Amino acid sequence: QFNPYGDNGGTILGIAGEDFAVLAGDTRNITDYSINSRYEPKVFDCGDNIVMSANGFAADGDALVKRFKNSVKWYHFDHNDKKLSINSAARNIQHLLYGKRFFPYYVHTII
Amino acid sequence: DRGVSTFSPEGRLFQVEYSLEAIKLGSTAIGIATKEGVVLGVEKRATSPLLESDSIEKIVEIDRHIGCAMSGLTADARSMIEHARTAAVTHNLYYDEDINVESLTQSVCDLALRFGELMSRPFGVALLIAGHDADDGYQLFHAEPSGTFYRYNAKAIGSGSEGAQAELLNEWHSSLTLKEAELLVLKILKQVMEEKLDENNAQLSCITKQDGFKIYDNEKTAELIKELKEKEAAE
Amino acid sequence: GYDRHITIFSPEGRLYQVEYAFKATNQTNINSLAVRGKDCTVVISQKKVPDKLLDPTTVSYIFCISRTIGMVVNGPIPDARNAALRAKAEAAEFRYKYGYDMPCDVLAKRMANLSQIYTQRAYMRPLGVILTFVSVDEELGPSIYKTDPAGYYVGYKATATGPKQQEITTNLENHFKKSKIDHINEESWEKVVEFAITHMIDALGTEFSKNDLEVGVATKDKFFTLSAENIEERLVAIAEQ
Amino acid sequence: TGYDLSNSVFSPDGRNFQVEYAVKAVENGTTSIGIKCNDGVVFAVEKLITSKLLVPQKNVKIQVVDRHIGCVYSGLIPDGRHLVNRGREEAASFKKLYKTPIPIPAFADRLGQYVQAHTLYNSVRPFGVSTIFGGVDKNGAHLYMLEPSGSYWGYKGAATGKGRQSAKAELEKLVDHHPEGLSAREAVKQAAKIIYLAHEDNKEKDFELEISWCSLSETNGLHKFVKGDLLQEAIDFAQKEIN
Amino acid sequence: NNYDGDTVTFSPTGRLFQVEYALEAIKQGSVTVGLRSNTHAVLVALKRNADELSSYQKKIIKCDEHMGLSLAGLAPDARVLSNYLRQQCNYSSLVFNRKLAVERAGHLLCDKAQKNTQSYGGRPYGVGLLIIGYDKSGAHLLEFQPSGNVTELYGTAIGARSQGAKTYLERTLDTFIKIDGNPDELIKAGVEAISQSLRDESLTVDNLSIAIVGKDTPFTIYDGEAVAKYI
Amino acid sequence: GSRRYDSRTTIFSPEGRLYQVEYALESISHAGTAIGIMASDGIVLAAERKVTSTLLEQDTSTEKLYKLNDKIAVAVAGLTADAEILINTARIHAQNYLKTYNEDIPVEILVRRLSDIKQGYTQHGGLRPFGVSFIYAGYDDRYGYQLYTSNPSGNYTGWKAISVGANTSAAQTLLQMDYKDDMKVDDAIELALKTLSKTTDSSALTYDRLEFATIRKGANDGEVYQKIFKPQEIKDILVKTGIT
Amino acid sequence: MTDRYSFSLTTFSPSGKLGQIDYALTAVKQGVTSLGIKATNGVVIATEKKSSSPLAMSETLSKVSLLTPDIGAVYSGMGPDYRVLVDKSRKVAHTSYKRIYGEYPPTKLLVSEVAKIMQEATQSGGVRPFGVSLLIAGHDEFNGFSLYQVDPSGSYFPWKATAIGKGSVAAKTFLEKRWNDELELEDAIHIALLTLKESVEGEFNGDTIELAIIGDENPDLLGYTGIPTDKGPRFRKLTSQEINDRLEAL
Amino acid sequence: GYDRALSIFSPDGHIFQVEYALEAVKRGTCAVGVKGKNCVVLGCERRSTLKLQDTRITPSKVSKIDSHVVLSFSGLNADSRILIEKARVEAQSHRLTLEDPVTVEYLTRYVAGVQQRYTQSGGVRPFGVSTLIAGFDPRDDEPKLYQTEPSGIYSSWSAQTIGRNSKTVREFLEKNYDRKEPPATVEECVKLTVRSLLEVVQTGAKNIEITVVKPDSDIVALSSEEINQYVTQIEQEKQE
Amino acid sequence: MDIILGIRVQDSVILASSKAVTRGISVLKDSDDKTRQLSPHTLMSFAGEAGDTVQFAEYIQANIQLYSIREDYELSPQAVSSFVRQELAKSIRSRRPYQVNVLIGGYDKKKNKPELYQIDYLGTKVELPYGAHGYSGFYTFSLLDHHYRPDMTTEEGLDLLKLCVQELEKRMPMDFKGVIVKIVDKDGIRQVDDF
Repeated sequence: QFNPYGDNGGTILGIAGEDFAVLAGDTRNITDYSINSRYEPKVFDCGDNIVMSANGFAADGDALVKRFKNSVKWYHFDHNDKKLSINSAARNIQHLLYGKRFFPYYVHTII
Repeated sequence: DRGVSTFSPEGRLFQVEYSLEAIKLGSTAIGIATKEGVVLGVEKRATSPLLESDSIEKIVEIDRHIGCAMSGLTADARSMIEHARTAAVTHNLYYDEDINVESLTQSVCDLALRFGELMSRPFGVALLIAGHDADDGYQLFHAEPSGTFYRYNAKAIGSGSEGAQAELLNEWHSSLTLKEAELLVLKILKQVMEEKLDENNAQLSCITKQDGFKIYDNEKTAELIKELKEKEAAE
Repeated sequence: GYDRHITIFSPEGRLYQVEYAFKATNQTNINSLAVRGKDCTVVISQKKVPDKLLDPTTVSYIFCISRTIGMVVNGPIPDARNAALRAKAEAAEFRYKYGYDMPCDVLAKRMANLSQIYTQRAYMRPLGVILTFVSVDEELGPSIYKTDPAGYYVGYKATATGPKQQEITTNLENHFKKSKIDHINEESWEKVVEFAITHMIDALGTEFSKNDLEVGVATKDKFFTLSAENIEERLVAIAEQ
Repeated sequence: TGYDLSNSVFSPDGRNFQVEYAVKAVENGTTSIGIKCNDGVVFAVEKLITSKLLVPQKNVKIQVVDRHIGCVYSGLIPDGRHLVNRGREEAASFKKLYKTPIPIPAFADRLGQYVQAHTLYNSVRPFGVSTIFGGVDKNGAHLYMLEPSGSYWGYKGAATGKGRQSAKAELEKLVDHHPEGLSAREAVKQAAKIIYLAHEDNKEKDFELEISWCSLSETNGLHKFVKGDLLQEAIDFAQKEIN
Repeated sequence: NNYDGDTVTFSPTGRLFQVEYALEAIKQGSVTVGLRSNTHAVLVALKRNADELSSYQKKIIKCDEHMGLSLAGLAPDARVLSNYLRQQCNYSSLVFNRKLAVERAGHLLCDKAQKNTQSYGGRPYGVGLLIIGYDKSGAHLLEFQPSGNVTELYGTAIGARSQGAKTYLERTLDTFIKIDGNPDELIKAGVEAISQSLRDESLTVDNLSIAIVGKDTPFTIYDGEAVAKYI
Repeated sequence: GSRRYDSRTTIFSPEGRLYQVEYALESISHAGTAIGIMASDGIVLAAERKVTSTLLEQDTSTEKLYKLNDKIAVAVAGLTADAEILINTARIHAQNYLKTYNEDIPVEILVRRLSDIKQGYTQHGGLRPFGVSFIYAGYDDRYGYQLYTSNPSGNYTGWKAISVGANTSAAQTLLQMDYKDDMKVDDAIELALKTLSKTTDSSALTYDRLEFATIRKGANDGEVYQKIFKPQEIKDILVKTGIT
Repeated sequence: MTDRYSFSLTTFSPSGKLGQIDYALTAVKQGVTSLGIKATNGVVIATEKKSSSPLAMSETLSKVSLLTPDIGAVYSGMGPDYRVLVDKSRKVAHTSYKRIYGEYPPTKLLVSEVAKIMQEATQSGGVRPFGVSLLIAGHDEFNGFSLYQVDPSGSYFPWKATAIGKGSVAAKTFLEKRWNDELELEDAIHIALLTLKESVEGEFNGDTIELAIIGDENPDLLGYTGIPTDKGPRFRKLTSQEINDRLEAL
Repeated sequence: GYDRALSIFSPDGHIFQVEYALEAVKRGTCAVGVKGKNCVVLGCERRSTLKLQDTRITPSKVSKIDSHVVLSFSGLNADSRILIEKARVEAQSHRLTLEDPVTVEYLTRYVAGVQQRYTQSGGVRPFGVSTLIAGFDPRDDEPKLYQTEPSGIYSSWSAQTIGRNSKTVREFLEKNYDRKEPPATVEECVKLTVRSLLEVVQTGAKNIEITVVKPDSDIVALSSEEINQYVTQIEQEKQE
Repeated sequence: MDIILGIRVQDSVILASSKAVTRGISVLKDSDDKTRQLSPHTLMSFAGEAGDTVQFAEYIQANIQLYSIREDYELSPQAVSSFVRQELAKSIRSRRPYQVNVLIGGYDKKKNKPELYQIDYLGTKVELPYGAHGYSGFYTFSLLDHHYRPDMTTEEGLDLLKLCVQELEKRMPMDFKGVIVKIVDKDGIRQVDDF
């Protein structure tokens, strides 16, 4: 039977300072016991000073990042170029994820 | 007959133009924007003395930071308000923030041209949308059934509008206090109204950053009416 | 008087749009004729190519609906082709559904039923065409069945259609009064084609070159159209007698 | 009367006046032509230069369908684009199911039926274009012209627009003077001559010439726009003939 | 007359009056100008108010990072058509990782406007658009008419008294086309162009709207104090 | 488009009347009269057939009087074809109610739903209204015997005695004159036939131009019987009251 | 596109008339005369075969049609409208009855279904009424023989005998003089032929007249044997030869 | 689906189909609502060109929407059944989700919203009905009277009338109703209602219906005799 | 849910229904009222799947109340029971069937008779002198087969019902936290507070 999920491995890490925040992630991408890429970045600048990573099943990770990036674009189009605050980004990403509640994005997301 | 979405030879939509005539028959609604807040006032205009005037609801809350006044076929405004409220609350659910007054106004105006052969005719009501957001501060918008909205420092709509607007052209300045605006709305309403203005046939409201949108009591507006009459007599 | 614009009854119980669609029939100014032999059914039609820039091989009002059925149209070519595509599709589906080739008379009935619908339903105009269907039916034999914008249809011993149809019709009537039979008592289709052209010539009072005519011939298990040279061969045969 | 106010209504003549009115829109448009040749077809069109501000070579009017068919039209330009967009959809579904690229006669009827369908109902408008089109298939070259009624025929040469009569006369001479056939490269030149000669009926504004072709030998059976050296050569040939 | 009830009707001389009446709404609209060089494309728009108490109706809309337009006529119809362009540009990016060619943007608008001119119940869009962009073949300017007709141009203008600016640009053609690698000069030429369409009113700070896109410049709009430089 | 040919069946006149409903009522006023009379021990239905021909088959015929269920019947004035459409809906509705609740449908509930269907054709859909007026005669254990009438508007009312179709104005006056509350079925039968005889547009009222029915509790103990009169039974009842 | 005619094309005029129904009946008036007579042991339905051309084969055009083995139809008015009504009628006798009860519908009910179809063409969106009046003759076990007339409105009336179309007024009067309740089928056929001759102008023979009967079961026309309960169709079309035999003793 | 925009704007800015729907209301039988200090009374005219009626089974002019709210109307009777049905269904739906019966204001707001929807939907005509909606909110003793009309506007009234000659009875109520002192009892309120109808009606026989709503689902319809006593008493005081 | 009982006597229908609502290893409530009043003289108890029970009960209650307000009339207990059966009979072939078992106790005012209907989730309706749903029946039916008489008073019915609760409290595995007892008669529906 076709299994629509896979595990691309890797790990990510986010820490917040008083006037800064870091979002780190290794660049290794795998399937089973093989390496697909030694350098495949999964931490992205999404505009409005928001960095995002969706780690787990890369196809879902990429799809989510792609949708959120597109969300930021339209937020500007619909609300007079207003900056998307991190708290609003968070709330938007919740809806992106929960919208696929019964067929989930198989990822841990950190912004 | 003829199509509902037909252009005139002068390049205008017949039904939109005709709905603008319906609005001119409506009761007067005036809005003035200050740096201390936006004031919204309306003429209630009870058709008969037996009608309980406080049940006339022509000033309405959209959200805590956004209020609205109406003029024309007021029954048409109910679904506009219902949409506005949902748009406002929905945006808060999706983004954990207040929706911009201009974004709200653009959302309501998106319903407007959704008629043809979608609803069967344009709305027969104009809206004054008044609110506050952190980006552009206090704002007043005139929303028309054409789908067009203009930002205004002050604006009158309805039967007494062209006279009241000419008055608002002389009276408005960029340093009006909220109290000054309140009195000005009362003064100009009294001028264009048919029956003699009092606390029962006119209503005041305002939106301030601090306390949000508030419709005034009949007791509060009565005192502002009294303060106004005393000030005009005082020179 | 909107009763004249759509297919509803006028006070006198008439359908003007159907009537006017009949007048559209003659818009091409072309006459057609069908006759039956013993083994075959021959249909002929005038071919008028006025413009010198036209490719004459693409100007045709005779259509091969199926391997066994042919159809000539009297009326504008857009409506004519509209009918021909539907007929082809209908005949193809019939075969797939019912396991045997659609008879000429059944296809006629079906197309006539469609035409009837346009005379009753308002959003659909009638097609300004008269369709003549020809075959050699495996049960009924040589067959001519004809449809009009009213949705009427009937089988024929022979038939004609077009502006000068009445002249051709009586000409044929007078022959069958004389011969006392329902068909052309001839063995080869070649001579039945010759009969068809001969009796068209007499009735119309005109002479034809090989490019003034169009000929469809239905035999058992196939309907085919003739080339210019096939017709020329036929014209020579008539002249040498 | 009032028979002319609604599409699909027969007049007492048996005519559809709304189609005939669409034909008026076509007669108003610029001149376009098609010349059939030895192993292919050539298309050319008059592009009125309304203003100096028009970017030359950059408002392309001839269109390709699939990879082997070319289309040009006169009248309401948007209406022609609609017809080509359908033409592309028809051709794609033919190639999808049957593998082989759509034959020109097959493609001609696809457009014909579609245009004919817009004469059947009062809720649509007829097409305000006559479209000249053609290409090369397994049976050689074909040229067609399709009119608002849905009527189309195969053509040796074809012309439509404001200068259709001028162009037609010029086409007829070629047919008479070349019974054996015209070469693809020759036809390109002739097209340029005819468009220039048909421009006399639209001579207020000067124009831009646009030519394309499909030829079994010259373009390998595929539709290609005539550009650069071949175009300037064809323009010069035309210029020489008007003087 | 009898043939202007709807878009689906042809007049006896082959005209579509509803489309012509839509065209008329553009003529009443406030003048907007479009011009380009080989490195940049520039929109300039005169904005219109209801009175001295009202804002000035925004004429320019961004479509993508490399594309945008200006409007003259029914503003809600421009909002529909811009939104369509935004999606089309967006689709191209998401599906093909490709920036929508300004030419394709024209073809898409043409076909969207066309469909509203051949069916019953609909109406033509009542707005004219000037689309500018910078893509893989350089800078571009398009003129959209709701008849469906889209036209690529070095420069143009639509709206009331657009003929002044259009004549000026026709004279200035050889000069402004070679304003390469200089944004402020290309804008100056556009601001002088729109000045040929003014009557009794002159260009003020809350009156003038300018947009620019080009080789090393995303589609950006200038209002308020940012256009004071050009008065 | 098709707007051109739209009659706009569901609109108001400047006076606030529904054109098509008014015109449908005008159509019904030319249909053969039908009378309903409610007595204390039953209901009479009487209706006049539209100008008969001698070669009409009179016994195997039904035009005016139809059976909805064992306890309810209707008299029809208007287009018969329209009436059957409605009668079949009514018949199915009655069965639905019985299938749902295991009790025969109360007359008013059936009359309301049939009247509601009519109402719909006057407010939405752009279709012509049904050109039919019904007289409902029926029994249920809540109100006992009941007469109702509905018309193309979808408005229905309850009656002690009522007429529909032709000459209602004269017929009603006559019924108003000789009706009283303690009346019995056999008295009502007479009144019905007498009224038709005086309001008829024919020369003389005969058995072949009438349909007749009674709804009595004249079965055996606490149960209701529907009697659709046979030709000969109308011939006899016409003699018994001395009309012929 | 799509049928935008979702509104009624038949509507009430101020006087009360339904214009299109009236006009449809006018079409039926223009139509060629057809008639039906009910005997004690059968029914006859007849009509003139108006040939459109002498080159036409009028046998290929059937005005009298079998609907079920015990029901037959004839009409006056528009042929094409009748033809599709027969198709629809034949199908509805199966879908709404045979496929449910395993037997053919009784005449009154099939008639009822056809009348429904014709009623709906009087009220539904974007259609004119049918331009035909039908005469449906048939038999069934519990009602015996019966004859019905269905009009464009959808109204149907049972008849002992009647005519419709061109010379119906005269034909009906003729049928009133000759009809009694003791007519045998052969006496009804004889009167049918007499009545038709008045309205027919040209040739009067078995090739210009179409005539069918509802009578006894015809086991020879069943096409199979072995089931005692199946005894054959009561509908039969008289042959061109069978008509001429009766035209000699006329 | 039938799509035609039947309710549209005319050049002067009127929606004629809505305005003509008001004429249908003006043709209907007079209906009046008067609210007292502790009650609302709904009075309704019944035309007497209809003798031989059966008043047991004939649809009553005042309908119960729930056990605590009532609805009377003026205009097309058939139309009013559709409004009443929807109102009654919403009444039960409200009790289901909110676990509380509708307020009179809410029920009225719903009924008016339905009416408004029929003024800008395609393929429908407006309701030829204006309604008087009266009752008491759950656990509340303050009387409530509302009025709706075809356009969709609704409002609260101390006393109001609709239907034919409603302008005459409104006149009467306008001088005979004191806002400072509403009819202090049931008897007073019924009388003022009966008086106002007698200005327009004819005979106070089987022409007047009176329904009395009191707090906590206390609704009762008066019989002929009960009403006749008010008629008799009013006429004797009049001869003065 | 779990225990619902019903006893029809001479003049009344008595319904007893367990008060516990247990989820997992916790008794979440011990005062739950597993009954709805459909009309003044009709009461329905219910037991089955969580959520499904109350949802179905209130849905039926709304429909009967809607009917009441439309016709100004109370449906008979037989009529209501047939409506409820049909709704369940529909439900059993739905994408997700209501898993609810009901008892309907009513007093027909036209007949002056008490009536008790047992309907299961499949839509299996039976009129009974005494009824039970679930495992309760396994102890109460035999008990009532012995002690029940058709002419018992409401008081005798209540004592007979005490005997049933007692047996269930002795032999049933689960603590159902006692019962709420309600009586349906000519004067309507009333609750016994001390049981």
